[PDB]
Amino acid sequence: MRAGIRKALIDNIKELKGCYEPNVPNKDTKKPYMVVVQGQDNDHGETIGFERSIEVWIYEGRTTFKKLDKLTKQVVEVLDMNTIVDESENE
Amino acid sequence: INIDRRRKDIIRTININPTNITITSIKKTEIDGAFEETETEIKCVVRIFNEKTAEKQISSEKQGTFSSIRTYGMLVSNDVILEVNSRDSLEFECIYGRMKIVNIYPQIVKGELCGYQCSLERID
Amino acid sequence: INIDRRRKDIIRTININPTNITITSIKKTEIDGAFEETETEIKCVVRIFNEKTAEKQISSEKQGTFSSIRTYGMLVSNDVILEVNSRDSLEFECIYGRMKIVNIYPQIVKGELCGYQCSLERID
Amino acid sequence: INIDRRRKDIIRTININPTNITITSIKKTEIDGAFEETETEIKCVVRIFNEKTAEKQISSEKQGTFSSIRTYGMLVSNDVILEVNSRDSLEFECIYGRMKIVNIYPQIVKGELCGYQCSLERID
Amino acid sequence: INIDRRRKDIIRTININPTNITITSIKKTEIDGAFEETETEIKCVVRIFNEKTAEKQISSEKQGTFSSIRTYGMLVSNDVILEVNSRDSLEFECIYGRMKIVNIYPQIVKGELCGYQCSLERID
Amino acid sequence: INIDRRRKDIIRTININPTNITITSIKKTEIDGAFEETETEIKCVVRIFNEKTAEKQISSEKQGTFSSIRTYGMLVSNDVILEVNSRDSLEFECIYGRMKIVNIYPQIVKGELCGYQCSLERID
Amino acid sequence: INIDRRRKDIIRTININPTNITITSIKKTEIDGAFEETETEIKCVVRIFNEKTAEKQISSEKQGTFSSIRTYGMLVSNDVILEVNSRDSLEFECIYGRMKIVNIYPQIVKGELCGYQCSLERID
Repeated sequence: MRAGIRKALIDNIKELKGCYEPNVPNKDTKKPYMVVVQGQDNDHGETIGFERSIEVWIYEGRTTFKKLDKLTKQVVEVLDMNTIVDESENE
Repeated sequence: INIDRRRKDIIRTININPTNITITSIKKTEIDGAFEETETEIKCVVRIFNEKTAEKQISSEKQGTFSSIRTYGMLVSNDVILEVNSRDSLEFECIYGRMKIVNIYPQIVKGELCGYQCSLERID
Repeated sequence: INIDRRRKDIIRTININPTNITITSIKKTEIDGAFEETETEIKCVVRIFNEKTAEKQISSEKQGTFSSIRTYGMLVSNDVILEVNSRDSLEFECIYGRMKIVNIYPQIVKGELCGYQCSLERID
Repeated sequence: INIDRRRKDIIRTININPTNITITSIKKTEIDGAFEETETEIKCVVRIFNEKTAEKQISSEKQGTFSSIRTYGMLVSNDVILEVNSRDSLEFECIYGRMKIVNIYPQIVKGELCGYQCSLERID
Repeated sequence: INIDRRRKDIIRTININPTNITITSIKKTEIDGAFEETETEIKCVVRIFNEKTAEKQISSEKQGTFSSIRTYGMLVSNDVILEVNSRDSLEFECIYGRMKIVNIYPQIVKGELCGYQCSLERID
Repeated sequence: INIDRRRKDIIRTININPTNITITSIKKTEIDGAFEETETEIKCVVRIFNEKTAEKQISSEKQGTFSSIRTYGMLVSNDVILEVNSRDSLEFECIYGRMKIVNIYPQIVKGELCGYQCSLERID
Repeated sequence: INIDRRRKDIIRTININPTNITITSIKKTEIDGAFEETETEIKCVVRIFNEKTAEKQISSEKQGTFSSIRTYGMLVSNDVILEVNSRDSLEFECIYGRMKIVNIYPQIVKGELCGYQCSLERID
């Protein structure tokens, strides 16, 4: 499921330089880059079943925060309620 | 101490074991409450030496993993003015890991500057 | 030791490698349970030297980012009285960051002040 | 070591660079599960010297801000008995901040006390 | 080295600056899952010396305020067997605070004990 | 210093007390935001020596228990290029616990590399 | 250095002040995701010495109270192979509390083992 989010973010966002796993990138990675941390799975009743939490941590080169606001809006638009297909797991 | 002796000593000891580098300076300037960066490069012949025995700190969290050691010093002549600051940084791509000038001790004699003693991190 | 010997030594040491300085003193005085600051300025010829091989600390937070280091000492003659407290400060503009007189060791001989040994933070 | 040599050495060392002092001794006595303080003063000619290189700690909080350094030592003769304790304190007013006796090492020779070797904080 | 040399050396060192003490020994013994304390006393002529430069720590917690320093050492002959343990404690008192034997190093030569070299904590 | 002297010294020092060893290198390469491990082995004649007096530190958690120590160091000739990095590791099977190359100090003379000084952990 | 010289030196050093010892070895072996302990006992003539100056750290919890200290080293000949590990332990009963072999430094010359330098923790 990491692969689906990473592929979607890379495909749809062009300012993005790369999307990595939690502790992958080194200090010479080119910014802005995103990190896809996977959270808990909790049982949330019969209607929702197990709900998973995800975080897409954006990172930016400390020029100014306005670029980070723009990139946050881009990520939210890309992922919010848009169905994503994970080719690796085929689900 | 006459200044010319200090200049001759620094130039000699740099020339005993010199290394060419390309220090790239990224100076942050305040603009509307945020930083605007201007990247510049400079070249200097410089000697690199051990100044401390220390262990390699490793930092690893969701932002990324990087390990740095704070052992290597640096000694550069007066040919170029250097300033490292909370907002300014100086680094150069030495093989065996990026180098980063943490601090600059300016070797001054009678108010005239004739070289910098300097400290580095080898950000692996 | 005689007072005159110490005076000659300190004046000579300052004069080997002197630097003109403009220490700016900001003294806080209690007024109705709060501080009223009176800014005053003084000038002294001073020698600056390395006393410690310390490491640069960086303190970044939402209030701001500043990096200081405790390397540089300082030596000044008896010409001007200096005092540094929790409520008093003495700083000056060195071209490579502002220095700040953390502590003052007064060189006294037989109860007669003859000069101050001093320690600095070079606040980048 | 004969004791008289130690006495002569301590008195002579104090007399190279003596300073008159007024130790204000405040002793807490347990009364009904609480303290009752009896303040007493004593005067001693004393030599003050650097014994450590240390950095000024600064404790700032809603109770107040005070800075201390644990650098200066102290050497006082046998003329007066001193005792610093968890309940007992010995301060005195030096011009360069209040001076507080942290610890007392008594110089004993063959079971006879010949003088106190001491340590101070310079509270300011 | 031969044992008699340590014998003579330790006895001479103690007799140069001896001090009589009464080391009170409180030994805890397990009884039904809890301690039963046996208190005994012993007297030894012993020499007390500085072995470290340290700063007086202060607890001052809700239990109470005791301040201790880990400076003074101790050198006692072989006349009495000593054992300090997590359950056993050896303490005495000079006028300048109670003194607690934190640790004992037994000076052994060829498997024969010939005196204890020791460490103290002056609990003010 | 001429490079020939340094090379002769390093080869001699290695040959006083050499140890054939098989350093195994696992290099992580970034692939689609994750790592791919390329494992390859190398052999070098090497001298191992003590460089620090440090105490063994144990790390026990629900993940597992291992104890490491930073005492030992390494000296190796120029015959093979070594790089240790945040993403790269070099280890070998010493009989007294597995051993890992924390850091590599390359011995460079006149910009030419003629051996590595190096530091290890003995991962018991 | 020649191997025979090191062997003679270690044997002599042990024989200056030897102490008979019964090391008890508890080796944990993984079985079905847990440990099995195989207690095995060995004897070695050994010299014990002070390698560090340290203070007896004490650890009291609801599990129990024990106080340990790391001062004592140890030197043993080549007669028996020793291995301390995260899963293996070596301890012996000295009269002044138990002593646990924290770490083993094997003295090797040209790949030939000729004794261990060792560090102990005297557990009271």
